Amino acid sequence: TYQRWQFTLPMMSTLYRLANQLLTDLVDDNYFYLFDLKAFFTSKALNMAIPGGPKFEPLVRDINLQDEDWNEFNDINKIIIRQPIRTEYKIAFPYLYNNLPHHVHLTWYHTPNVVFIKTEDPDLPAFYFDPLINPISHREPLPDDDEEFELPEFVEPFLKDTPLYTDNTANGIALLWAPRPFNLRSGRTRRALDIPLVKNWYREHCPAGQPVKVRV
Amino acid sequence: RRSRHCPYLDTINRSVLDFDFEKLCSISLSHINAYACLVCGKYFQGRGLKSHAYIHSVQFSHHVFLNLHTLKFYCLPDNYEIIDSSLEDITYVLKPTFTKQQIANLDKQAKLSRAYDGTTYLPGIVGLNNIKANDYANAVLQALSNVPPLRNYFLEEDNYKNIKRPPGDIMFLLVQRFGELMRKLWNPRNFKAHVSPHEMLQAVVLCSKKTFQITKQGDGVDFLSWFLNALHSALGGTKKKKKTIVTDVFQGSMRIFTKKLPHPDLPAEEKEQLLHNDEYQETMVESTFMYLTLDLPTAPLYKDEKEQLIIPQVPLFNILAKFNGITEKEYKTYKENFLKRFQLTKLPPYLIFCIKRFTKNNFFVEKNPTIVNFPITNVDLREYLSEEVQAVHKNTTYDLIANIVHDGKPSEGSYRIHVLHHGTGKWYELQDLQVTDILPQMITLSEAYIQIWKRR
Amino acid sequence: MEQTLPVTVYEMDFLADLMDNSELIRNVTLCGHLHHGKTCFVDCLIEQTHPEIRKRYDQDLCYTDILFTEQERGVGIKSTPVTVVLPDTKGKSYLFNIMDTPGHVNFSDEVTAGLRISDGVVLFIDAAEGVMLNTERLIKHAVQERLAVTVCINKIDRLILELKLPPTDAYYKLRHIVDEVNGLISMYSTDENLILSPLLGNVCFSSSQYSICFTLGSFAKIYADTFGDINYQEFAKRLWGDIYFNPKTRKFTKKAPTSSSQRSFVEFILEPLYKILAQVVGDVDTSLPRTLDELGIHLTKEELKLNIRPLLRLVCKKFFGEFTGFVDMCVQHIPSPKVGAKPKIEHTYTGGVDSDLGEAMSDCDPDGPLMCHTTKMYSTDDGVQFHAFGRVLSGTIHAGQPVKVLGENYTLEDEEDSQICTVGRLWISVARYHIEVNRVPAGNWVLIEGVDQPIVKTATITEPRGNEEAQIFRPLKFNTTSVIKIAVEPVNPSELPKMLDGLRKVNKSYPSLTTKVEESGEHVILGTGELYLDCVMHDLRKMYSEIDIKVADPVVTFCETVVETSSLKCFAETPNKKNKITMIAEPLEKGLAEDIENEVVQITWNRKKLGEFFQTKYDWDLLAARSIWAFGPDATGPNILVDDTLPSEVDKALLGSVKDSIVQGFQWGTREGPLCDELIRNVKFKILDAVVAQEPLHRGGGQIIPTARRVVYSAFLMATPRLMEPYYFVEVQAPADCVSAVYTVLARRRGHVTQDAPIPGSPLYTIKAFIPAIDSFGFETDLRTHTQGQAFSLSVFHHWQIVPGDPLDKSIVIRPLEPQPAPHLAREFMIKTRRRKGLSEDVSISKFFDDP
RNA sequence: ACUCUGGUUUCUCUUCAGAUCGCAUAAAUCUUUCGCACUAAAGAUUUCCGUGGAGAGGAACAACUCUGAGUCCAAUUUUUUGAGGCCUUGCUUUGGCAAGGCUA
Repeated sequence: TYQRWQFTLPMMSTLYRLANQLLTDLVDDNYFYLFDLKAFFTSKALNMAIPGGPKFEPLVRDINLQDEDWNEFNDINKIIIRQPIRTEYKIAFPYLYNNLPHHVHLTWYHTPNVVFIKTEDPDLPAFYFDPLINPISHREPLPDDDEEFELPEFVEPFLKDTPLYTDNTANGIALLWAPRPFNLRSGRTRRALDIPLVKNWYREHCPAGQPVKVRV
Repeated sequence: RRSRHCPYLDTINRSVLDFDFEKLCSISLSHINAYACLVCGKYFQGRGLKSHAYIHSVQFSHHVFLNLHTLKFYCLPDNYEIIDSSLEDITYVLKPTFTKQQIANLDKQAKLSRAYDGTTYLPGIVGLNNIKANDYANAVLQALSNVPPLRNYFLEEDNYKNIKRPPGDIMFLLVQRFGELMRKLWNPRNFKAHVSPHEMLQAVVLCSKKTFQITKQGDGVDFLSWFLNALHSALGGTKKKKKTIVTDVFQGSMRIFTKKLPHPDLPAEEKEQLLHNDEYQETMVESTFMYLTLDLPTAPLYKDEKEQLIIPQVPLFNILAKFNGITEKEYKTYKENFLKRFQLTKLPPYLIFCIKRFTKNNFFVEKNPTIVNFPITNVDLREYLSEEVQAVHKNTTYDLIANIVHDGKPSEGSYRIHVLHHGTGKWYELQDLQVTDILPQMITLSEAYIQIWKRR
Repeated sequence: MEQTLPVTVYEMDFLADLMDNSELIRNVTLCGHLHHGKTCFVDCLIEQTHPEIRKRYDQDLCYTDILFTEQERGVGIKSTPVTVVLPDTKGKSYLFNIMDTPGHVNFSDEVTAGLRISDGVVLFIDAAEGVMLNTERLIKHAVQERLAVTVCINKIDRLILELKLPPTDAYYKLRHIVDEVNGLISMYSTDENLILSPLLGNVCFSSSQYSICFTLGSFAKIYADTFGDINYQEFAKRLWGDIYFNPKTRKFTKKAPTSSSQRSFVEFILEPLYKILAQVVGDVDTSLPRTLDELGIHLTKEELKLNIRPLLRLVCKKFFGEFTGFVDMCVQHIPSPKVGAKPKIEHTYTGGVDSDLGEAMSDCDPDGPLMCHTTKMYSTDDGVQFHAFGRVLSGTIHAGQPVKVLGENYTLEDEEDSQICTVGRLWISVARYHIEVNRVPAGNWVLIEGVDQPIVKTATITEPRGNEEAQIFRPLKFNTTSVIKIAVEPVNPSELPKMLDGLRKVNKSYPSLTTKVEESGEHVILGTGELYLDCVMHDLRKMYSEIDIKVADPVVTFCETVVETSSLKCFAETPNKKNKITMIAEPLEKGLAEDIENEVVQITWNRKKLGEFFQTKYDWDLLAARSIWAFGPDATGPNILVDDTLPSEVDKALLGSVKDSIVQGFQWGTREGPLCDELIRNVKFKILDAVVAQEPLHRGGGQIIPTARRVVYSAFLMATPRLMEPYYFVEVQAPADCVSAVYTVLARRRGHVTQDAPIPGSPLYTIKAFIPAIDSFGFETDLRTHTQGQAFSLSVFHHWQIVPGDPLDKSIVIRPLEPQPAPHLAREFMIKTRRRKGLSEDVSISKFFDDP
């Protein structure tokens, strides 16, 4: 029936290597700040367009700002201006920078920065102090050495025989932070129709140097 | 020693003392220790050294304050109590529990009671401010006022304060404020000849879940029904008290004789054969009515050839014929027919008629212009009661005491009320803040919408 | 009581029995930096103590953070209390009251609410990020609140699965984190008794994602279980601190043998953990069963088919078992309510321990006078009623019991701010469910019902017809200052009351929130940041008042000051034309206002010590050091009132009669201020002369208080006035490349970068900056958008800095809608605020004088 | 350490399924909204693309991995003895019981 699949980690590592051209190698959703589904929903509900995002017809009828009759609340003689309140500010905090937040979805806040250091040299040990990591500047109620503490001969480190790393350890650690189809080791077969090969391509920001038609 | 001799008493002006609104500090929004400043009428918080009221006293030089909850006057910059009976009236305005005044009809007091300004008024006969479009609510509240038993019940705070409430229950806000409203209406000594219903209407809006708003006016009949039901439910403490003041005053017992009918598109033989089904016969669905819904006959369309006006005229006894007992008004729900015969079994002390004016036709809502010809001093309902029932009630002579009348188109309509002021015999028409002396004869001419009658 | 409750390992009767014994209770606050794993740790504890509750394979279940806004944002917003029964290492079950506080700096006030009703603090530090801004702030606040401190180094798996550090380098990173925490503690605490080190058991290493929680004692006990002959306490003593192990002699020595052997921690603790993690993530299908057998862990076929992250969680749950290391850490070092009652009373109770009732509360006896103290206000799901949450310090609270609730203004002389209320119900507050109980003894947390009406922020629950000398607990001193000011109005004024109600409710939900109404009828909300005000307005729009609300753009609350003395001695008489007061105003010395704010000096001290301090630290004259009257508007206010009236000219006894009135006027004037009705800061007021009427009735009261305010205003105005912007401190955790870009952002918002040091052991940098609060709106969004989300910043109030412009400059022309240049920003900030407050267009220097 | 169920693969039927039934995404109809509706939004219904859960039936080859169930400790601190004998007082169920002082 070809409905369920389970793979061993070396196979998934080879598959992830063979599909590196179709993956952006992002390890976070922080790349999608104010640019994800919830941010787009907030923009649409507020009838505002994110620069990199799409534009929609107004969700509700919008009254021209020239229609309000200069109340004490919106008196411009009282408003202090330092920076222009952008659309991004209003999307980030819909209930603070909007006077009528309706059908607005709160965008996910900051996630901790994944600091996964990608290994380039297979010959290097899996657990190795990469130069990317900032070197740590080195510099205790310890018991006295003369005391009679003895360790029984039955006692040794829990996995002393077990090697610290194996040839396919860095591959697994990389697979931890792979995109979703490769984060798994067991899964359910999908239709060829149901797999969008390029969905993550336009889900990300458009490249900086691009013509006007491809941006649209 | 500073008491009884505070020089800042002449600084008090009663012209600005409006106690008809929420009792919260104007600066901190805090209900706790709300003090009203008697010089400017603004509510502040606290009494100590660093409270908003103290700062206001030392800032605006207002040196007289009254505790909105303790009913005690203070001078804040020196912070000593004020004891003078001449200020007592102010407290009576703030807590005007008019138990005796509302004991009878709210308007029972027809005395030319003088307000602080030279505006003589009769207690109970007091106009209600029209906050946007709330004239229907003012008319209904005035109709429920001037009812001696209900008004007397709500004029005493102790009658309903001690009844239990659920923790997360908001319905009781309808009760207490309503009582508060009564004590404001029937106050013999008031600073102004009008009362703001703002707090009561806010409670109504909150309790009705955005129904019967203050900005958009609603039906008088629907609002009266909801208000009576909510008062009955809220006065039942943590349970359905079968006998509340609302039920004791307005609720009566009526016997519904529901007779199911065969489908008219059947042969006569099958029509009579269904008479033996024991389903299409009179049933015993006797229940309790809070008000009587009288259905006017349809407009005569073409005017009659007689010299009479195009406005139709129907006697009160003609609309009060569905409840005689033998009259069979057809009732037809979806794919079913009925014949609801009605027979009154217990006449409430105060009878409520809800005349049906606004009807939704195929395209819009039409207000029936039929004029009800009713007497205002003697109506005998003995002929609408069963013989075994007629013996129970010694009295059936009803006098009209309240008459809510709707004027204008169904959309942009206005509500006014004709109330009978007891003690005197005068009839007063109230529309918002307008109180006119109407002649007793002219009441029957207007399109009566809701009516309140007293059984004597 | 008897009610439906979820299935748990222990029994509710046992939980109620533990509450009676105050020696087995631990009041713990799990604080830390944003997203450092506190909520996930609480979820792990809940999963341990609740068999039916299991974390989803994909989504990290959060038992706390129950709010909808918390779920959507992913950021903890309100403190969640959780009462559990946790087994120790020896198996002794302890009652644990854990207040999971939010990690975001904007909600630091919330943590303060959780620090008043707790005896111990557990600070969660990311093993990768290390010590961040909120960790330092919370360390300072905790050690300043006289609380025991322990550390949980969470997310150690990031050292293994993200940084891929060598085990010795991971040990170095952990040691550096511990050393930095110890340095911070020693800097903020004079006493060196509370040294934190994992040898003492003060430090636990955890990974709440994979449920890897252990201390040295717990993991040594794991060794004892697998090899019986070893004693775990001595082994745990030998496990940490550059002590090497010799297997030839089986002995631990400070001298390293073979010059290549690793430390005890690396050999016995870190390396086995690395091997377990690497075997699970790298060699699962080929070599996981052998290592699982070696560890004694047996997994089913269906369990071995899980993905790598669930498999790690399962394996580490089976290996380490219960979080007994955390229980040890919080039992040995965090005082019980019995032990820790005395510091709490000495620090928070206003009457002090020396009072009879303070002595009564020092015992924390269940059978005493009731002295419950609630610091939180939790709204129900419907949002109508509020439950007051706090700990019971003495006596016992009973359901359906009359109670006297004392507000923040309750005093013995003025008892008006007290209300007799009937308690409705009592709940033991677990996160997602509440255990209704009949009574709660002293030393436990409780959700009192029916006492929410007379309290806004802080309450003092006591029993009526008794404790006639009972006083209130000190109101919550907050870590930061609420600055960001927003005006709020309804879309439809007809529904104004609802919003008002909502305001009250938010004032109860947020401990540091300040809602008021200005002179122009404008409703004002003060918050600590844009996220804080976003959450406040979401609550105000959806939970409390369901009406549409218009929100003005955010502005900051400025301060007022002087830079040089008054040109001439200002003066004012009473409306009686008597009681002339002549004053001058001068700026304070550098750091004096900081000393006053940070409680370094208190007016409650005697004359001798205060005069000695002001004479030695700031070299004041003895007469000047003894003539100080009051400190600013509030207690420990930044301003100072002194009288230089020589006794020859003015009778000191007569002046003392009006001393209270003059001090009240000074405090009110400093609270209001004449420029834009804002707090006067860092100004020294000297009373040069004071005529006083002899008769009592012509002085005091409403005569001298407004006169004092007028003369204070004149002295402030004649001295060159200036405005203080609030300057926030910003910490940016950004990649190495993005650091430069960060500067660019701070270039556009008047931001000054103070330091850009890297994070040791991490590939990121911490760029610290000082940005104006008025310019900070959208700075977080600007920085995250410009750097593609790789840079994240947290801003917290730091200080007050003078605005470059001169507020009293009528020559400056200001267009209605234009960002003004710096040289006259103050001129823009004074008039516009003056329009927001509702005052006149401009203020004149002789407005409050007597000549004109 | 020994016994006994629950097997896997595939085909078909029935039923439930608001579960991202689907880590994908279409069509139609009606209403509503402002333009003046492929180049447009909202609300609702329905049909297709095809799943999951449970049950039943069929036939293909596997029958106990797993899930389970049934099934080496005499020397301190507990289980290889400080263990037994004497006297007085209250009741004697005239066997002795209860307490204290002893000898060991």
